[PDB]
Amino acid sequence: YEWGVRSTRKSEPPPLDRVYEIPGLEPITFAGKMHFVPWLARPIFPPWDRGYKDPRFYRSPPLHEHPLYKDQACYIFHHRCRLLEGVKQALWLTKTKLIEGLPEKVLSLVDDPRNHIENQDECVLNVISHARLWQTTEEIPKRETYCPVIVDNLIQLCKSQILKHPSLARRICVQNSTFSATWNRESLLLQVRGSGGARLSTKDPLPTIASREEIEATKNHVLETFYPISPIIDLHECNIYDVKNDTGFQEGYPYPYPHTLYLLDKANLRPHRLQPDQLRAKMILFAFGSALAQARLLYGNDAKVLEQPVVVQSVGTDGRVFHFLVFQLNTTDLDCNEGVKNLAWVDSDQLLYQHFWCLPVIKKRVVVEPVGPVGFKPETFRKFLALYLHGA
Amino acid sequence: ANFVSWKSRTKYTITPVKMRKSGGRDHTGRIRVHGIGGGHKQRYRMIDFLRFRPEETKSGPFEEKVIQVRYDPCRSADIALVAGGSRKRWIIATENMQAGDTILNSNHIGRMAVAAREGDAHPLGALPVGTLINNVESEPGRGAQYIRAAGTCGVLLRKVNGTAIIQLPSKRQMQVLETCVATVGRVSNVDHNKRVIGKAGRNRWLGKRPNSGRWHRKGGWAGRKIRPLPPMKSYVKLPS
Amino acid sequence: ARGNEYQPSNIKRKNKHGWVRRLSTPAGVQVILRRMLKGRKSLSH
Amino acid sequence: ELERVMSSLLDMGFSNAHINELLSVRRGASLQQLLDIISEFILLGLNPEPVCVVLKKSPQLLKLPIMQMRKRSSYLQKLGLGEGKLKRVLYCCPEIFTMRQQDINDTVRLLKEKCLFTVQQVTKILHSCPSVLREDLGQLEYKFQYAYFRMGIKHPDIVKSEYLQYSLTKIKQRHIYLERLGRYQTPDKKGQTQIPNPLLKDILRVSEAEFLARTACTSVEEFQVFKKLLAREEEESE
RNA sequence: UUAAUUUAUUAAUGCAAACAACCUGCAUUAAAAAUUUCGGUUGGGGCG
RNA sequence: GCCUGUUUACCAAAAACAUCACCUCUAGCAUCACCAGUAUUAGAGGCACCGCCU
RNA sequence: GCUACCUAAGAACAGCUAAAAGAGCACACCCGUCUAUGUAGCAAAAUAGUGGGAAGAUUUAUAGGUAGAGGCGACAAACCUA
Ligand SMILES: [Mg+2]
Ligand SMILES: [Mg+2]
Ligand SMILES: [Mg+2]
Ligand SMILES: [Mg+2]
Ligand SMILES: [Mg+2]
Ligand SMILES: [Mg+2]
Ligand SMILES: [Mg+2]
Ligand SMILES: [Mg+2]
Ligand SMILES: [Mg+2]
Repeated sequence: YEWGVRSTRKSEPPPLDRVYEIPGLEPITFAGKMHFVPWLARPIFPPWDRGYKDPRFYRSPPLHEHPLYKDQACYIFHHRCRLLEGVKQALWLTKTKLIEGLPEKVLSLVDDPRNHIENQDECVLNVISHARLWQTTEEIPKRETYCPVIVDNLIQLCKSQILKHPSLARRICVQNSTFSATWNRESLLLQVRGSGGARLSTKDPLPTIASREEIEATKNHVLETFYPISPIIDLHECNIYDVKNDTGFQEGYPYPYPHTLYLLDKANLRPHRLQPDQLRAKMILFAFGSALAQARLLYGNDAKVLEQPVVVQSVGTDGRVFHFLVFQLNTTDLDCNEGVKNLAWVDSDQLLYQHFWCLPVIKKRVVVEPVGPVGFKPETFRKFLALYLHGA
Repeated sequence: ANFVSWKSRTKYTITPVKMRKSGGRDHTGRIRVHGIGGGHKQRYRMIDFLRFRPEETKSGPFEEKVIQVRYDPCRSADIALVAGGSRKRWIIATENMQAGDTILNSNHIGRMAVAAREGDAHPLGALPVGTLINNVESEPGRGAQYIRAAGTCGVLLRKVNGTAIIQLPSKRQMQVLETCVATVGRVSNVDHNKRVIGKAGRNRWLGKRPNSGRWHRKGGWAGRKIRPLPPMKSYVKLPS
Repeated sequence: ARGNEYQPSNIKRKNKHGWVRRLSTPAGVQVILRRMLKGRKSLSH
Repeated sequence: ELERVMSSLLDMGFSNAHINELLSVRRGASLQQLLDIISEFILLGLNPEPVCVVLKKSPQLLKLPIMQMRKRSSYLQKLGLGEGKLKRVLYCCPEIFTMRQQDINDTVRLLKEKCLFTVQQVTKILHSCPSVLREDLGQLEYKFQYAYFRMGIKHPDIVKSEYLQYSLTKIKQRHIYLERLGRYQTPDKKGQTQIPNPLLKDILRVSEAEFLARTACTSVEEFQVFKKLLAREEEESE
């Protein structure tokens, strides 16, 4: 079955006048008249050259002629790619071993109550209420508005800890930063072009979480595979691409080391929003991409086991549900499935609050649920603060 | 009228396509089919009825993972998003197809009969006689056209030479080259018969509208009548 | 109840009786030609 | 080759005895043609031993072109004559595969259009008595209209009791006798009669003896005289 | 409408024509139609 | 009359039309309706939800 | 540009009762049961009260489409600019 019905397909041009089939004579066309007439032959116009040149009337050359066109087809993961297998596919692509829960090294940074924010719950509740109810004159703010607001206000609340932690002065949250990292996986060359937003950069690299012994123990772990789904599925197969490793910044940039990638799924529509598993996969891929760009910038473009692993964190949220990730890139030798493997600690589906009532539900003239968040969980904010404080 | 068919998309896709209702109207704008109009807005999911469609630069039998089984507004059967290699496609789901199941699409006519597992597609030559089938092609590579509605199942009645006799759900025999592919099992949504519309409003939701003057010929509907022969004219309307 | 059959809209007026629609068919061209022959100040609507 | 043909006939359900019988039956018919013909017959749902019997009775079938044989088989399948239905058809009238497509089609079209028989009824008629195909048009229409208008019979009864199988001469001989005797009455415009009419099985299916003893209650001599009189009447009318 | 007249047009077949499809001509049968009519006497109508 | 609905704009809102339900008839199939459908489908006609006794 | 049906993309539907309803009462809104007024009238079909529906087979704005032996018709020979 062929798609596209004939009536919609472009109409076939009318048959050429028989006068054109007679070798010796020049047909008399309405070309001289400069307008159509039905009783004269239709001219054969030579193709027009000066057309597709003006900037506002430009036609791009065929993809084959573009400077970066390559016969070998790369598989790019961009911000709007949704992995079918999700976390498993991301782990295979990045040669990563998954560890449930955040590492104790970062989780201990908030165990002591000194790091606990004064009026922490009050401030977080005010942040949630402002994002979800008080943000606008409109009664119910949309996700496109309350997800960035909740993230930024939480980041400010964490940054308020500069009192206890002067090391927090050596960091800055940049927006619209874009990184690109290419690497091979079983003769398949994969690129990640991470655009996202809210890259938390620090002047100092994050300390490694996994020790040499754990990194070596990753050798025994077998990289889970899925069949018949190829790991390439849902990745943009593109022949136009650049193999350069771009960290997103010019050389000499202060705060060169990525600290946390804040990915937010703020689409108002559920189909336009990532599933939680696909969001975790995107977090894995973006953290791996930033770490790999850093590694290629620092230790050169050589496939090898990293003596100093690169650690990149990421927080992926939909405004209510958060996912926390710490990714340790400890190898740039990705092509083989064997050897030491990168490792990611993920804490999944940490919901800051169960639900938010913008309107007071009234049954039989009785207020059942008051306006505000329900099922608020300070533990998720503790984890968020721990991730922010890591490295300080 | 300025009617252009909505079926203009040329490239297969998984995304539901916005389909325009017709109201039973031709491209001329006149009613051609009565009783159609309105109903819930629908999106069309392009079904790949050629189950043995090996991916680009690939060949041979291939397996596919059932990502999900979904209700289809445009069919009695429910459909299945199924993914193989690096592609995803919509196929017609069989009765017991589940998410996470594995499906085989083969062009191999084995000398022995292949074990017929529900949901997989084999050439009709490879199936045992008496197996229930659906999504049957008429010609090799044409694409499934027969036994596609919910709960339907043809029977592989016979296989002789390179020709197989299939019993269509209308209990009519059909001859097809044994190289034509069909999938094993009955189509899903087997309870489609038992659904009760309940009220006229549900049919109106389904897009069926009450329509009269369905014939447009002079005098409207007129049942066929036997025209008596001249010898028999004397007995047509004998009085009591 | 009746009498207000005219519910004006310039889009409909131009699309139904305008110069372009009149010229779009040979019959409408003859409409314009008849109006021109009669000397109508307004050829189309 | 004979090897391939023998292997195929070992398949398809045929036993060596019937295979040898058919091979002997071959009247200069190539093994390829015989294999194709038998394949088409079993495609039509016919069992190996009825295939053997039919080919024995009518060897002319093996001479049919394979294209024509396939076209006729497809047409019969469309008409619904297949599986066990085709068996008694190929016994009562084995020439259907030799009849003209136009003849079969016009018989079916007369049955459906000018006689208002459902598709199922047409299949039932063809299955029960293929002599309808031999019977010429016009005569068939006259028989049907005799059953419908003059006799007051309906399509379900005409199909149930194989009225079209019986000859028009016999039908008239018995019906006119009954009507003139007053034991049979044409239904009125309302479709009713003063006395219930005898059944078509009692009229046509039975023999002359019981027909004149139970339905007519008259004498065989009187019936013979009436038959001769009716023959004269028909000859004079035509 | 079982009033009269047609079948131009479609749909089937058939025969020629072009070498199966497609198409032309001529026929036949239908479908769909088209055109046309409504004598006189007897309170009216039925049957006359 | 099953029901909610529809109708003679401007004398009829109904028992009429429709309607779920059921029955009958026709159709084995692709790129402009039916339908990007395939007999649990589609088209047409009848009847009247349903339930029981024969 | 009315009306009938359809297409595309919109919009409206308080409150109470009930709980995912071609649900109940009842606004907006749609209609037009009955009565009265009016009858060259305010009106070439209106007014007042009463009444039916009022989350649906609902109502409705916009643009488009189907054309006269044709269209459209939940058939009233209804409607297609009084
Ligand atoms: Mg209007
Ligand atoms: Mg009623
Ligand atoms: Mg009502
Ligand atoms: Mg009225
Ligand atoms: Mg009224
Ligand atoms: Mg309400
Ligand atoms: Mg209601
Ligand atoms: Mg209506
Ligand atoms: Mg009526």
